[PDB]
Amino acid sequence: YQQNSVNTATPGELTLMLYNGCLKFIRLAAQAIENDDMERKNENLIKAQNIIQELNFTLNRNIELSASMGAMYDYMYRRLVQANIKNDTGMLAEVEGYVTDFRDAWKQAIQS
Amino acid sequence: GLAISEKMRGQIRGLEMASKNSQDGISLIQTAEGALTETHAILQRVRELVVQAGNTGTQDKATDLQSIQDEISALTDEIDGISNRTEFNGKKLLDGTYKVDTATPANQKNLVFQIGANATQQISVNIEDMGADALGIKEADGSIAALHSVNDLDVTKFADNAADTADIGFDAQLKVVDEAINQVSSQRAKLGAVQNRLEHTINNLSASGENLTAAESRIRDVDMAKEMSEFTKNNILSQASQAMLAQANQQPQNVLQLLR
Repeated sequence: YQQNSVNTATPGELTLMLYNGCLKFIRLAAQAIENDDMERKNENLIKAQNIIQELNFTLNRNIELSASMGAMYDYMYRRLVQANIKNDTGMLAEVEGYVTDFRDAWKQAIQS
Repeated sequence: GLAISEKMRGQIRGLEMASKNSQDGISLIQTAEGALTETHAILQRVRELVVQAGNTGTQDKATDLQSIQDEISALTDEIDGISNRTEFNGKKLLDGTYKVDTATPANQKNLVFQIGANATQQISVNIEDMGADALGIKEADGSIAALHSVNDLDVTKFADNAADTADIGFDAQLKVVDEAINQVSSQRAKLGAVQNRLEHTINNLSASGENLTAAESRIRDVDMAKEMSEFTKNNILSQASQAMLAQANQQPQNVLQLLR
């Protein structure tokens, strides 16, 4: 159903799925904060954190670009944890902006 | 080489699960804290209504005081509602399920957070009953006597009793409300102390994983992160083939799990 999509995706598309997934979970968490639903907020921020960690851990550190990507992922991870602790939707909008930057840029990059 | 990678992967995953556990725990504590903030606000409104009803020289018992009492009873029903409905993953946090049990300690239920990956690394949390019959003037043994809980308030009694009348005069019923406010405040403060401990635990776990993985953790403020994000975006654009080599290294099964 969605199993097929991950298995037919190119490596570039798999990464793009992760960026889009991270955005979805951040947005779900921000709505849960507005709904005063701490339980749903946390579930979605943990899922967003886990995607950022997967991206970081699958960086090829032999490639020079990885250093700056990894520094951003480390910040984004810490900022999502702080947003969970502080119930701060402004921190979520901040990280949403960075992930959108990566996502939009990655989508252009995988064109060819 | 295999022994080092296995030890490191086990350390990382242990830190990750401890952090998930601790964030789950802080989100349960926040659920209780938010509910008790509402209980506290309701109690402050009840207090205003008791002060209003104390002006018995200008208030009529069967109209004005009964009308105030009807509003107080609706507000204490809401306190009871909060105490009965507040839940995290189905656990009733505020109805006394998790209270400290002096009289029979084997009956005590605790909220347990496994905040590290090893033996004994738990925090055990109790929450008292925050229902209206459990808030008010407490006896030496922690029970509440007849007429001494928020559920027993009846401001129509002010019409026929001086303010210093035992149990039912204005002064005594106001004392019930003020003791209830102090008890809810105390419970909120105790949960806040747990939240502070969990925050420190989570931040230590994050820092430990960063040191273990040699993360670049130098970005420490919003404006710097914004600047570095624009830099990284531009380099993904300008070096697309390098970006693919750097990042396009996931396994499909991991991606499926992460998108659930």
